[PDB]
Amino acid sequence: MISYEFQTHLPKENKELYVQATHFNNTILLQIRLNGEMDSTYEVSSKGLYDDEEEEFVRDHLSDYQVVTKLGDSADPKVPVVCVQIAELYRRVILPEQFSLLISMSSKIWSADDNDFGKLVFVLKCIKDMYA
Amino acid sequence: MLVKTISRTIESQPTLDVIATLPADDRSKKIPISLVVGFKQESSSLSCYYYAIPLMRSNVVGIPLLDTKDDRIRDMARHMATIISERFNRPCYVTWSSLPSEDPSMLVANHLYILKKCLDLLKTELG
Repeated sequence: MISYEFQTHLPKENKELYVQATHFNNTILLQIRLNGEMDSTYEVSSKGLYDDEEEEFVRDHLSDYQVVTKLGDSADPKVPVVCVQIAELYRRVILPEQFSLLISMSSKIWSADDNDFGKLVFVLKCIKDMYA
Repeated sequence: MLVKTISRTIESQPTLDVIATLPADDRSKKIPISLVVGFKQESSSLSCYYYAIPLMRSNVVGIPLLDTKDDRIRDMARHMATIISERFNRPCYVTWSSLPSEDPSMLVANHLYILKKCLDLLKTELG
């Protein structure tokens, strides 16, 4: 019933970037399309759950995920990085303004790398600007 | 803009709630259809996420991306994605959204109705 969306162009012929998200009780379904295209899907889920307070800081900020490739390349080093960052954005920021996230996206958005941190930050900003 | 999403209720048998992401400009090609479909009340679960695409260029190949153990839900999502992909000759992602209150026997009883109404909507919305 509730759709979230955001349409822009990748920085700075500018390709259209389209983000959309539907939120459910078990999961969020996120689309990230490049010129309308979308060719991969990943499931991102959280891995379970004198002296010092740093060891609880560590455990309270250890945030590991399982990234499962449902469609597309299952051995892209840049994917689990993007997926976890998107997942963490949802957990720490977007909700609010349990964890499962299904991400369908264009692999064409992403020493093989191109401009990867800037492009990662921009996509994260787009998702946040959606109110994901 | 090359894609757009629309929110639709289909009325006048259960009322259906739809979010569809669609090519803004359409013949039969590269931009996938995504459909979220469920019953409407008046929170929901993503019960199944199904993908289909034409194999050649009819053969359409499909697979559950998020599977369900419930055949009644799986059948619907499979048929929806596969028939949409055939109908429009493009890839299709389908989500079946389950109301907290859903009795999936309703999907069985209204199976053909649900498919045709979604095809009808998509025809119009793709022109």
